[PDB]
Amino acid sequence: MRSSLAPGVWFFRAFSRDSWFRGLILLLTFLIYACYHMSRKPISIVKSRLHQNCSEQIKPINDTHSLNDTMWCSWAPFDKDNYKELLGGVDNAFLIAYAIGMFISGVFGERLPLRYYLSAGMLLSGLFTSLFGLGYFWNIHELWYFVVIQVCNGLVQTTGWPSVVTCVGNWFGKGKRGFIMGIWNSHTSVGNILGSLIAGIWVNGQWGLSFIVPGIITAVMGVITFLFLIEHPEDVDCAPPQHHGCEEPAAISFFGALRIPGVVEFSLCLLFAKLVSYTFLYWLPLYIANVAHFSAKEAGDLSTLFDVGGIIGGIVAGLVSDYTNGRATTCCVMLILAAPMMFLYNYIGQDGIASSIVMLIICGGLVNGPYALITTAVSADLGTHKSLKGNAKALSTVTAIIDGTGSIGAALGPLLAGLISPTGWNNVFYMLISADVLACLLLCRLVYKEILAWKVSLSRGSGYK
Amino acid sequence: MRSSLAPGVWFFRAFSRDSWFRGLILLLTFLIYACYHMSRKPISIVKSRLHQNCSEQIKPINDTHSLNDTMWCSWAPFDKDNYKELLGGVDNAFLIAYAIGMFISGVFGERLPLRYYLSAGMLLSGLFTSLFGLGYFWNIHELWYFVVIQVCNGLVQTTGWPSVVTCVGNWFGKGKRGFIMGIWNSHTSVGNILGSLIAGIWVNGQWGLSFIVPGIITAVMGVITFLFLIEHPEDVDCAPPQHHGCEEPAAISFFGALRIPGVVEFSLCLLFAKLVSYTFLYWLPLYIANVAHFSAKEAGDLSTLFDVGGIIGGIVAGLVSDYTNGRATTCCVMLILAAPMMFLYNYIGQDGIASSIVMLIICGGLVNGPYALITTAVSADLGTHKSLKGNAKALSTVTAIIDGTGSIGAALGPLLAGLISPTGWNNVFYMLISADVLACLLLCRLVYKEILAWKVSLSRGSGYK
Repeated sequence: MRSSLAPGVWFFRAFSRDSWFRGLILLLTFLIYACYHMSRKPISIVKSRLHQNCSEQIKPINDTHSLNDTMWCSWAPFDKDNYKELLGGVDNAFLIAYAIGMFISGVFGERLPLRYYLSAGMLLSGLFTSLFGLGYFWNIHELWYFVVIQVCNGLVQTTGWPSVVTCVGNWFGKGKRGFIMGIWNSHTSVGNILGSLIAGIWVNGQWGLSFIVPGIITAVMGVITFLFLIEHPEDVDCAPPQHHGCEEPAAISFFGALRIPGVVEFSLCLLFAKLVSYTFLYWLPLYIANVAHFSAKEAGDLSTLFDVGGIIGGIVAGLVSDYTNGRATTCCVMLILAAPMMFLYNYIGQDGIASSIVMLIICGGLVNGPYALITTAVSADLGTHKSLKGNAKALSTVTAIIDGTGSIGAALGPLLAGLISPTGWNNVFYMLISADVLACLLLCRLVYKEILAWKVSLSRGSGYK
Repeated sequence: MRSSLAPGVWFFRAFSRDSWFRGLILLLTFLIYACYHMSRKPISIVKSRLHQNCSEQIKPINDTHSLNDTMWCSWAPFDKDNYKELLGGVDNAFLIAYAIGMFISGVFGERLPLRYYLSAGMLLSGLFTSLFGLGYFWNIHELWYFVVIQVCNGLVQTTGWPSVVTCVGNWFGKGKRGFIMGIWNSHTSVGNILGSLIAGIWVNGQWGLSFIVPGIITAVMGVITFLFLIEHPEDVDCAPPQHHGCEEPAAISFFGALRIPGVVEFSLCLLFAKLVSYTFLYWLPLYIANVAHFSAKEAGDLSTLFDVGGIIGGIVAGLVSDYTNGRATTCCVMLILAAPMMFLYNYIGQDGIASSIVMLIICGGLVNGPYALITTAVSADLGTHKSLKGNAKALSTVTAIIDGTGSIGAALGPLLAGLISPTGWNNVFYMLISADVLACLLLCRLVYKEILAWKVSLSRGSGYK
């Protein structure tokens, strides 16, 4: 009667139909790739329980029998002195088989329909984590069952990341890409926290129901992504995106995607940054133990503040790389200006709580900014490069190459950290410094290119059409 | 690529724009009137705690001092022997002032803009329950504070029900009204359960935070109803409803709404059904105590199964009243066939658990079916009667009359149940039987009318235009 329109409906009216499905696809492929990081965690928490020093344990009525072993308490293929030398046998049977699958199970994303290929992966990840969980209810005590699962569970969870920036690549253009897909990259830090929290419930008590419940959540999300994944903007008659600058294009060959002018240098740079991010997080508890004399209940908060700094860095490196028309030169500067900050953290870390946090957030925002910006912005940019000439299709091969060359370094992390550990606890830091200096060396051709690319438009004095 | 549209989007495409805002307004005015039943409960749970027999209580170091009173344990204006005779002084200071407000604070719904009138009530209900809750944090121990709140809290929570079937009246026609607004009437049973569950948390411990949290939830919902309540279908240019069978109409007078041909008989029938529904629920624990010798932990489930039977009855009486073109003749039959079922429950109740539930669900579905169908179907029907001739507006005066004449009987429930209780515990049952026989007597004119209304169309042999 005597009212105009309520301000909520007058606010939601202004967003046109263009900006509604483009807001749908972010909210959908945010949960789709958050469930993978939810279902990847719980081998990290159950790493602590499966071996216990049960000379300090309640109920010694399980036949100690003149000081025998830890058979009655710990799990039986992880009971003896090789528990540290077999857990590494388990997890390396994932990180290897995930970095071989990423080069191949992105190539199938070029050919198959994308929605079926995504749902037939999210209905198998939640089956294979669950079949890892089916050891407690059947009392399986052989080591060979617990490694042929995490191999077959490492060919399935490939299918996320080549088929998540394939959906987002088909809708968005060269608008504010580094900012949208920088805010959007909060899933790799909102997945870890919910993984550590949900799998933290059933740790002690009975541990079989710490894997099966994320394996149910992932396969439940695997059919909401079956019922609602609109791939192309023309299938529901929206507007097609910008120019990223008849017959539908068929495919691309794998070797034909290597000749794109950025895909080699933007991958053997990124292998030397995931290795830095693993080396630092492996090094930091061994640093704060023997020097800082610091409470270990807050180091778990430190290893979360590092990824919160990563969230901040994934947007700070995005805005600047948008408004300066160059993205390799942002990553090179934020890698060069990172090593004095980590050297200063090594020199100044003697404070307990106060000066540590502010020196740790900055080190979190300078080695996970340029890890984000090369796998969420230029990976959706080199795939839409002008040299494809429109008569091809390559967005799930460039992403596949960049992420597989990323995860090979994550596989070679523990294969080197345990090699220089007995020869000193400080060689790790020098390997970190060498890898971070070498990281801003592969980009040198692209930095040399983009300096001239700036100076062309500068020396013309606003050169235009 | 090689996929058609996903079945979720192909399912949601078929519902046109007509059936989207009409699905919005149910989901909105379901929560709007669920929050009132959420914020009406917690005087029921704290009725038990404020008086305690603390001769059976831990910590007697609060100066018993040669067997003194219950001063140290119970609350101070509810400590002596008159605790039963003052709690009734509190709650009757609500149910009276709610049944005087309903005749007047629906009439303001005719004049004011509806969205502002609803939000200025839901931002005061959550203030007045909260100011009832501000006694624990200030240690208020006078009886007169705890009755001038529940009077002023009983003029505010009037504004729900005349302004909830005013929104739903403007959208829906004579379609499947008795079925939609019968499924929709599940809020008066989904509110009670969440009220008993949320207020059940902070009972013992500290009880001040059992009122303030529902008073925060209601005033938070009071602005979501500010931002999103589209009243008329023409304000967002939808289709106007059916014919319920220029200048916008101004108003109606209060005495002018009484001359509608149903509004008198459909209210002094309903006062004699809420009284039946209160008398039965007051009578049933006194029945199962002295005869059945039954566990009192399941009587709380019995008093919920009665309202679940009410949910079933509110739909079973709706379908039949739609497909027989007569609604008073459904209520009369379901009231006449109710008293033999309650008499049979009185004669057969000696079983412990087995035969009691099936005889209680039926008694739940025959005295809360015809309480729903007269306040959610014919109240949105007599207001849209043909005798208004289109040049008036009366939907928040017919609802006001029917619900106020309903709640006067709920006020006269406890004003009579405590009057025949000392003269026997079985006079309550005879008062129930007398009221239920008298309930199907006020409808007799309308039953006599609708029998002829059927026989006109019957004796013509498919008489039509």
